[PDB]
Amino acid sequence: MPVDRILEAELAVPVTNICQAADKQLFTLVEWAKRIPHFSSLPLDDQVILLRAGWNELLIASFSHRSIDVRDGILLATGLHVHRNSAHSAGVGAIFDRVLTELVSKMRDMRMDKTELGCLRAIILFNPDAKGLSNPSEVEVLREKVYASLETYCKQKYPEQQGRFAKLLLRLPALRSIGLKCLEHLFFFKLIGDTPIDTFL
Amino acid sequence: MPVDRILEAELAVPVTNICQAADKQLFTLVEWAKRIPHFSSLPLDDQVILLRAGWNELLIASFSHRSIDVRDGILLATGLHVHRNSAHSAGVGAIFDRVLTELVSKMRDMRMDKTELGCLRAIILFNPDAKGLSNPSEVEVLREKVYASLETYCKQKYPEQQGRFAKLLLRLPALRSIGLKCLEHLFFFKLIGDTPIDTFL
Amino acid sequence: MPVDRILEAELAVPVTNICQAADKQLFTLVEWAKRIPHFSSLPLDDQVILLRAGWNELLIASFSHRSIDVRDGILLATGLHVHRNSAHSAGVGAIFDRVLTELVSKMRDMRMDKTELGCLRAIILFNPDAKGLSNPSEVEVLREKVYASLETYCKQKYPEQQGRFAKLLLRLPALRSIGLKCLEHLFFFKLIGDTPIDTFL
Amino acid sequence: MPVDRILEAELAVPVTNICQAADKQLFTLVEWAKRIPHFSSLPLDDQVILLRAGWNELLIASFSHRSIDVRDGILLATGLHVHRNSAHSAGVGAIFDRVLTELVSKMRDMRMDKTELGCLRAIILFNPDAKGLSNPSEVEVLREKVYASLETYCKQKYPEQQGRFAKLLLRLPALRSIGLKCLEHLFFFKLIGDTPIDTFL
Amino acid sequence: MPVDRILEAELAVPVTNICQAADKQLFTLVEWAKRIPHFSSLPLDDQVILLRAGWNELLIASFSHRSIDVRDGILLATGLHVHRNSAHSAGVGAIFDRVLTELVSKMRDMRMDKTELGCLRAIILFNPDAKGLSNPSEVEVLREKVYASLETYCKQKYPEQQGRFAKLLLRLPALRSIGLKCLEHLFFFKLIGDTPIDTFL
Amino acid sequence: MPVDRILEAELAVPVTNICQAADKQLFTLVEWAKRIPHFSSLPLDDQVILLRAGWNELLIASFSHRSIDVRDGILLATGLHVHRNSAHSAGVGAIFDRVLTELVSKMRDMRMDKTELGCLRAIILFNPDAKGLSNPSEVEVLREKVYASLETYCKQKYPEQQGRFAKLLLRLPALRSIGLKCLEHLFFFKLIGDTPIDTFL
Amino acid sequence: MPVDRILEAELAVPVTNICQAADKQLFTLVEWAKRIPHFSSLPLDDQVILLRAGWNELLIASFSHRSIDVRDGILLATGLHVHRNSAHSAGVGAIFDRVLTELVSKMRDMRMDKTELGCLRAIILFNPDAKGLSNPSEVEVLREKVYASLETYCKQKYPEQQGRFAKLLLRLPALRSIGLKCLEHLFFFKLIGDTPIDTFL
Amino acid sequence: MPVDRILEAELAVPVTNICQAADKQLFTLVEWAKRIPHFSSLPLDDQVILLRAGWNELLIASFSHRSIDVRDGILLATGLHVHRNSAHSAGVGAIFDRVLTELVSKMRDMRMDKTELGCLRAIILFNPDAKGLSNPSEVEVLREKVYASLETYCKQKYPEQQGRFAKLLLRLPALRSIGLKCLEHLFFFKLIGDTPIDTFL
Ligand SMILES: Cc1cc2c(cc1C1(c3ccc(C(=O)O)cn3)CC1)C(C)(C)CCC2(C)C
Ligand SMILES: Cc1cc2c(cc1C1(c3ccc(C(=O)O)cn3)CC1)C(C)(C)CCC2(C)C
Ligand SMILES: Cc1cc2c(cc1C1(c3ccc(C(=O)O)cn3)CC1)C(C)(C)CCC2(C)C
Ligand SMILES: Cc1cc2c(cc1C1(c3ccc(C(=O)O)cn3)CC1)C(C)(C)CCC2(C)C
Ligand SMILES: Cc1cc2c(cc1C1(c3ccc(C(=O)O)cn3)CC1)C(C)(C)CCC2(C)C
Ligand SMILES: Cc1cc2c(cc1C1(c3ccc(C(=O)O)cn3)CC1)C(C)(C)CCC2(C)C
Ligand SMILES: Cc1cc2c(cc1C1(c3ccc(C(=O)O)cn3)CC1)C(C)(C)CCC2(C)C
Ligand SMILES: Cc1cc2c(cc1C1(c3ccc(C(=O)O)cn3)CC1)C(C)(C)CCC2(C)C
Ligand SMILES: [Cl-]
Ligand SMILES: [Cl-]
Ligand SMILES: [Cl-]
Ligand SMILES: [Cl-]
Ligand code: NI
Ligand code: NI
Ligand code: NI
Ligand code: NI
Ligand code: NI
Ligand code: NI
Ligand code: NI
Ligand code: NI
Repeated sequence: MPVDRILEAELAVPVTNICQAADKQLFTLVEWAKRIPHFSSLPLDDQVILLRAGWNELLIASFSHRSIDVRDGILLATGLHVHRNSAHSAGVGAIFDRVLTELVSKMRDMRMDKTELGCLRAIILFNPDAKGLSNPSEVEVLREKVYASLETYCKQKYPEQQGRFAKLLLRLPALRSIGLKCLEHLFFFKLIGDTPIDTFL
Repeated sequence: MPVDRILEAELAVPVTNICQAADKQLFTLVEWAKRIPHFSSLPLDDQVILLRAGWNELLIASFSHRSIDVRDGILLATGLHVHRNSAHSAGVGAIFDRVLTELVSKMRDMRMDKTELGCLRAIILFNPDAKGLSNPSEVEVLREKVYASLETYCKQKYPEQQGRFAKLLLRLPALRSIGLKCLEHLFFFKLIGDTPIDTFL
Repeated sequence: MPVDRILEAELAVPVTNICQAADKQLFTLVEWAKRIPHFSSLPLDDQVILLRAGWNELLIASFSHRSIDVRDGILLATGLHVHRNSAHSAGVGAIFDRVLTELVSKMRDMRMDKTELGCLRAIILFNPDAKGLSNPSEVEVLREKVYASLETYCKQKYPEQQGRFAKLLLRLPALRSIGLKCLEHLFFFKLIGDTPIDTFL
Repeated sequence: MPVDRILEAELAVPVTNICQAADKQLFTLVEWAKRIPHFSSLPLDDQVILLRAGWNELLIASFSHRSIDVRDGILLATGLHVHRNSAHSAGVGAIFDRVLTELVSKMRDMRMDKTELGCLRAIILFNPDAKGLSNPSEVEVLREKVYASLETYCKQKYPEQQGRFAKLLLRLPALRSIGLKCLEHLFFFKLIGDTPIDTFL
Repeated sequence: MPVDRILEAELAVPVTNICQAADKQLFTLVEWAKRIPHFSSLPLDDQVILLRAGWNELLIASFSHRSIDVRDGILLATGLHVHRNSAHSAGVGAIFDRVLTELVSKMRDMRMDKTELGCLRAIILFNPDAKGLSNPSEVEVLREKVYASLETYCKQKYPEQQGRFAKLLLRLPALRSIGLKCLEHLFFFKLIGDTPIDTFL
Repeated sequence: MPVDRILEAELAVPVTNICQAADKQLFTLVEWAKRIPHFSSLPLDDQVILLRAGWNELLIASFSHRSIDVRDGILLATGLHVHRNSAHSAGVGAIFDRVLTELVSKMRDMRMDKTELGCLRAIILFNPDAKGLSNPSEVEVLREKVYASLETYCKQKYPEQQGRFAKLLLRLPALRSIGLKCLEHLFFFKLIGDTPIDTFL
Repeated sequence: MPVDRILEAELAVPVTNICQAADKQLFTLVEWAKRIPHFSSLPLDDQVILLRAGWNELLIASFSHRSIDVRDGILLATGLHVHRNSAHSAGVGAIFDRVLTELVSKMRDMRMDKTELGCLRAIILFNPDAKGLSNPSEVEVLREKVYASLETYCKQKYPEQQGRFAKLLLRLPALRSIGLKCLEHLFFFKLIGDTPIDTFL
Repeated sequence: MPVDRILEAELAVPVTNICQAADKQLFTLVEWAKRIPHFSSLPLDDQVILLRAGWNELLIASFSHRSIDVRDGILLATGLHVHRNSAHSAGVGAIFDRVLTELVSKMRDMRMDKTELGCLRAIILFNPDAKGLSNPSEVEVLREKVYASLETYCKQKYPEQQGRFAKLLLRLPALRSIGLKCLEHLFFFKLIGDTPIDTFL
């Protein structure tokens, strides 16, 4: 798990606008995955499963980081902005605030670099809890390798900050909850979309 | 639009089982699209849009054809079978019958070849009605090229059958309706999945 | 299956206003059907079935064509207009746009004539996928006759445009989807009509 | 408004089976209406409106009468039977009992003839309460003519039975309520039809 | 069934306001019933059943008649008025219009007297279709007596108007439908009452 | 407030069966109320209001007491029984158990007499919290008179039991909750009654 | 069961604001309970059960009393106010009025002291109807002790008012109903909270 | 922030059974919190907020660990067992499997000790993402202290296992998701509880 090969993979890459943005990102997510050290060696079936389970947390981590320099807002993969106001107006205010508060702003205060982001992603990607994996222990092994390199990296680049490694990992539960919330809102809009119901709201 | 280029793209590639099957197929759908003659030259944004709008009709056409030699059933991209009985038992009986009646059996009686399938796919892929396309006329142009080559092909290989070209095109509306129905059932199961409600049925 | 006999059948003939319009059209739909070449020879039971399955696509095609010269709007069978604005205000904006974009405007650019419209209708009428038909192959035969005459007609009147026949057929899937959408909205309004709920919206 | 001409109009003509039955009957309802004395002279718009408002009461009166000689059941316009048992099993037990109790059996005890049935129908057809009629007073006039001839007829053929005329009219409110109930069940089945929900039931 | 004893019984007697009004009327409905000729002789159980089945049609007939001299409105048993405007604003516009159009205005044009009203009431009261009556034939007999006296009365007081009797009876189906509608709205308001839901609307 | 006047008023008087039972009881509830000391002197409007707010608690108290000698069951005002088993089978098990546990059995252990029951009733009847009362303090005054006589009575007949008066009053909150629950179940059954949904359970 | 020990337990201690207020109060509710005379001696299991069943009535009684000197409003345990206006604006108007009318204002007119409040609380706490109590009679015994001391206290401090004891107890049913209502609204807000639905309202 | 004091706090302490179990645990949760090093020094308001946000994850971690020696099941705080079978039968199968798979079994394979459990708990308790905290940075500081001691402890007791610390933290996202799922099921059961709906299930 050379952390360098991971950083390389990263570099290698309102509701209507946000969903199209997510789309653009999904269009090349398999490409990104294929760049992570041993992902390609996992059974093809284990690969789809890992991606199916982590796609939105992954994306939520990507756009969050990319938005570190946006004034109370998010920077879509599409180039457009979405600010706290539009989000509230669109009915996705509460979760949008979680994004800024729990992910964006906190990734900004730590000055979380790409290498670190990629790792967190790589980690969420190698999720042993993914249902139906052929060999879970295998997957487990690949993630402990990632956070091993990751902890090392953090010790090298940020020796003054000894608790950064943990601190980084502690952003994963926030990505977990936000993600579940994301999918819930996604259902809703998908359910009321293009029906007179939507015109209402 | 060389029809051979298309055929090459094709060759290049119960509810829980069916969804995992669809997943496996989505994992490489972009790859398939990238093999169609001029798809890659369309703006990236127009590419995601075309795929978002045609993914399930596309997949429904693929598994339908692949199932031509299955006794009252479907042959998943996963290798497993799903027969009319399991489908009814799973609550997806009515649409499952549409698949066999309107797509599978009719693709079987015509002895619809891969070249022809790929074209129909290529056609659904180049859908000018896709919302948000930058250059729609451009997309329109690419599909009329596909069905031009397609009609030619049909004239060459099946001269005795002069109405086959139309006959082929007339399977598209069935894919349209079945597809919409598919997504509806997909919502439902996605909606009650992993909830005590699912235990109920 | 002379195309002339079909053209003669054609010639032979906001939500509250739209529904009353649809009504006026249903009042004589059987008459129109009875004018199509061999429709009357099909078992009576097969006749009701064909009409039950195609009534709204049929009507949607009729009013769409009739609206070719309306500024961003639809020309009801009642003489009244309904413009993009009223539709959005009424909550049927999204589908109304599909009508104008996918049907009206595209029928207008092609300068789709009555003879061609009638055929498309005749074709949707002879739908072999109609559930419960006694003799499906019989119905299949009648539609391939229609599109045979239709392709011929298109070759005669528009020799310069060799792809027009296909192009015409490719409007059927749009009528399929729009139609299903239509029925869905119809349920909704039928469900909240004359109830305090409708007042609230 | 001769009762004879009415009688002539009449003579002139489980849930899946019942609905197809209703369909068969709708296929020629306009024909039946066109045979009633002055219906054809009413504005075309007033004609559609009258049929839209009375179609199911009308049909419910037709099949009820037709079922006078059926053992605890209904005789569909399709020839098939539906017995109290199938109806209960299908979830339409309560209203089905109203049909037999309030309409069928009571039409059977009175030995209600076709002439009388036709009139009741003609009466429901000329409904001044129909929303949107151009000239309601005109419609009102046509119905009082019908029940005028009807009362006369009843005095002629059944002199010993002086209260029969009223007795007949008093079956109209039962047709009204049953009809509204019918449409409600119709929504429900149309709403859960061909969806996994249906399979559950 | 002396019609006089009936008239005697009659003489003997916005949503929040309307319901309290209905209440006031229910408080003495048994009293009114007890005044109808043979009602008291029917088994006590048959009496509750008749009242349970006819209470709202009865009341709807009472307030409708009482409102004959109100400008586009209803005169509650409470003395207060409710005009077409408040009703629409309250979400009960559609049914409120049926009341005025189908009942009030039509009772006004005929100059329907109390004696006639009472009879219609007495008639709805003696409803043989009431579920669970011990002796229905008995009830049937009492209603044919009422409309016998009623027809006689109409012949005496209004000899020039020979069709008035029928005309009167023909208002019963309108009371039937309006009544069912009434109960439906009643459920709704009872369902959303005193919940933040109501504050909304 | 003579307690004897009250006792005199009292003496003066599965889901389908239970509701018909409640009906029988409502048929004469006004009569019972009119027998309570000063109820008749309250404005008529205040009378309907008190009855509207207390009808089910009142009835629930009546049938509960009447059921003191029933083996795990309730004795309807109709003479029929309903036992813990039928209730559970009917879906009203939980509340039915509250009736037996909180009301019946506890009224049985205390050997709660009619005089005491009537009072509790009289008390619930004179409810100052009833919304819309003209003179609330007046109503308040009448209930404190009732429980004054009540406490006296309890001191006279049961001198050994000094806490019985309180104990009696402490059964009112149980009648309050059970009552609200009752109305809720009543909505539900009223909501799915006579619909295929009811056939379902 | 000295009333003094209870008074000492008491002394010992817009929707978003109200819920946080309730929270603050729950944070120390067990502490309060542990201060009531024999509560701690009851099986631990019986203790949780009593608190689970009475927590909101208890809290509702606490904040109501604490609000005796607030102009048409409530004084949260948080120090903040919530006035009749904010409540209506928040959709909790109806129940909020019940609080002021049935609890606050009435506790204010009686000049209900802390000792008396505590008792009422202690009483609701020792609720024998609590489902699953191991020894119910035990609990029953503890509440009759409370209202025994309470009645005594009321006789001592307020000899001129002999009906005060009853009067106090008669506030319990109002706390029962208001409480059930409270929980219902609580579900609703908990159900639509942080969802686009809450935004819309 | 000595891990010892944490360990000491820990030591210091089917759906109907599970909820009563959760209850028993809530009854003393504040006590447990008060034992964590600096929790008591945080503003009282910050204390309630932290507990409100972490109560179920906390409990879910407690019962999970406690269940390490249960054959395919959970060991309630009540002493009772709940096995995979009862859970599925109760409709909570899917989440129950997540508990065993993601928490129980994985806590069992690592041989996760109490000291480590307590820490994870202490960590979830000091959640800076808790909405409405007065001083979040303060809370953040307390959690980094906990995982600092925790990492140290893990290095001391398990020197051969260098990745255990991370491995432990990586169980937090699973607790997050499971927790959200838990609350969702909790709503559902609370919503259909004690209603005929419950009896159906
Ligand atoms: C689709 C989607 C929808 C939403 C969100 C996130 C996404 C995701 C995503 C990921 C990446 C990008 C991008 O890079 O531009 C855009 N979107 C899919 C996770 C949040 C959380 C903002 C709440 C608002 C809604 C509308 C519910
Ligand atoms: C996901 C999906 C779900 C369903 C269907 C089709 C798919 C699709 C798909 C595509 C490809 C493959 C494959 O290659 O095996 C399998 N499935 C996505 C279109 C049908 C229509 C069978 C109805 C039953 C349900 C369960 C609703
Ligand atoms: C009833 C109906 C309702 C609607 C539509 C079409 C019809 C149909 C129809 C048929 C014929 C005519 C006419 O001749 O004027 C008009 N309408 C029945 C198909 C569209 C698609 C406009 C979406 C808006 C809604 C309100 C959902
Ligand atoms: C469509 C329809 C559906 C239903 C009914 C009646 C009809 C109607 C009808 C009319 C005519 C014929 C016939 O001639 O055979 C049959 N049915 C339309 C009125 C009843 C009342 C039986 C309740 C059961 C359901 C399933 C709800
Ligand atoms: C309760 C009730 C509610 C409603 C109506 C009628 C009544 C009834 C009634 C009868 C008599 C009186 C009176 O004499 O004042 C008042 N109300 C019960 C029939 C109509 C139809 C106006 C629709 C509006 C709503 C609010 C649905
Ligand atoms: C109508 C009603 C329905 C129900 C109940 C009580 C009544 C009431 C009542 C009053 C009196 C009598 C009688 O005298 O026999 C019978 N019932 C109206 C209060 C309980 C609580 C048993 C729950 C079961 C359901 C079906 C929900
Ligand atoms: C949570 C809660 C919500 C609500 C209420 C009461 C509470 C409770 C409570 C307890 C204590 C305190 C306090 O000390 O300030 C405040 N509130 C929990 C009972 C009322 C009745 C005001 C209706 C409005 C809603 C929003 C439904
Ligand atoms: C209340 C609750 C309900 C449920 C669960 C967990 C709890 C919680 C809990 C905590 C502690 C204990 C105990 O110590 O025995 C038991 N349960 C509250 C988290 C799971 C996850 C099993 C899903 C099944 C349902 C029924 C939805
Ligand atoms: Cl911007
Ligand atoms: Cl048969
Ligand atoms: Cl006025
Ligand atoms: Cl066990
Ligand atoms: Ni910006
Ligand atoms: Ni097979
Ligand atoms: Ni115009
Ligand atoms: Ni038969
Ligand atoms: Ni007025
Ligand atoms: Ni018995
Ligand atoms: Ni204030
Ligand atoms: Ni066990």
